[PDB]
Amino acid sequence: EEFVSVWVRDPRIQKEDFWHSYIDYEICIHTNSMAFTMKTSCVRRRYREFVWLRQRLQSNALLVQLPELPSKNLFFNMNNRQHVDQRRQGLEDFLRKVLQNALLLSDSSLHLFLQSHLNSEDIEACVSGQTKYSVEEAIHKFALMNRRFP
Amino acid sequence: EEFVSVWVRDPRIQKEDFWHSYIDYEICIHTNSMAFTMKTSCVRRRYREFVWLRQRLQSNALLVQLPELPSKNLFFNMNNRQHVDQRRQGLEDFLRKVLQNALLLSDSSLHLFLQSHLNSEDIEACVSGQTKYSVEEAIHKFALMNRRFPE
Ligand code: NA
Ligand code: NA
Ligand code: NA
Ligand code: NA
Ligand code: NA
Ligand code: NA
Ligand code: NA
Ligand code: NA
Repeated sequence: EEFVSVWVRDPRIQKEDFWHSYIDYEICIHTNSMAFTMKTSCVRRRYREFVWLRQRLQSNALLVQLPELPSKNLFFNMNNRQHVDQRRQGLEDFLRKVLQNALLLSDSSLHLFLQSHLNSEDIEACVSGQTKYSVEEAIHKFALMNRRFP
Repeated sequence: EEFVSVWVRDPRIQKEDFWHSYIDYEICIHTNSMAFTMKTSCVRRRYREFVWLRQRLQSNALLVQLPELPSKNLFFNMNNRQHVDQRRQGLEDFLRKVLQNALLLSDSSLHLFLQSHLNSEDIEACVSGQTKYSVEEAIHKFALMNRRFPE
C-alpha cells in the first residue's frame, strides 16, 4: 500500500562566524516505495540547492510543471521567524508535490539530492556516468556514514 | 548485484536491576537485496533469543537443515573475553549461513528478529496476525525509533 512522506525541519545557520553564512534545513523522507533505495533518510540542504534541483528536473522533463519554490534569498531574513517558517513550509510543499510525479521520481538527481551527501556538481557527474561510483553506491555510503554503521 | 552482509559485534553486559544479568550482542545487516525491508539495521539480541529463533525457523521450514548455534551455555562465563567472543563468532556464522538460504529468508520471524525491537512473544503474535501492526509496520517503526527520526 505505497506511501511517501517528507518533512522539512530544523532550520539552522551554517558558517555563522564566516562571511557567507547561510541557512539550511533537514529533509526527512519516510517511504515504503520500491522507487527509493532507502526507506528512510535525513539530509540537510539549502535553498540554493533546491533551486539547482528544480532546474535540473525541468531540464530533463521539458513539459512538466514544477511546483513553486518559496521567497528567494534576496527577500529572506533569518531574524524574521515568519520567513524561516514559510521557507520551510514552501520547501516541504515543493518536495511533496515533486514526489507525487512518477516521471520526476525516476530522476536519480532527486534521489541523490534526498538520500546522499553529494553536492550539485557531484550529482551531475554521477548521474552523467562520470564518477568511479554508481548512484546506489553513493546512497548506501551516505547511509552508512550517516547511521555510523560499524 | 546483490549482497547481504551480517556482523555480530559489541557484546555488552546488560543489568536487569538485579543479582542476575546477561550479555547481548549487536546485529548489523547491510544489504541491497529486495528480500530485506531495510537496507541497514542494527538491533541487539541475547543468545537465548537466538535459540528461540532457531527453533522458530525450524518449525516453519521442516525439511531445512538449520545451521548449528554455538554450544557453551552452562559452561559460559560472561566475564571471559574468549567465551563471549567465541560465541559472537558462532552467532555470526549461524546467521550468515541462515541468510544464504532463500527458504529461511522468507520467514518473517527472521526479519522481525533482525530488523525490529519486538520480542519473541510479539514476533509470534505479529506473524500470526494477532497484532494490530503488520510485520512491515513494526520494522518501519523500529527504523524510525532507532534513527531518532523526527516524529
Ligand atoms: Na508527504
Ligand atoms: Na533512492
Ligand atoms: Na531525506
Ligand atoms: Na515555472
Ligand atoms: Na555475510
Ligand atoms: Na540487523
Ligand atoms: Na526485512
Ligand atoms: Na489479537
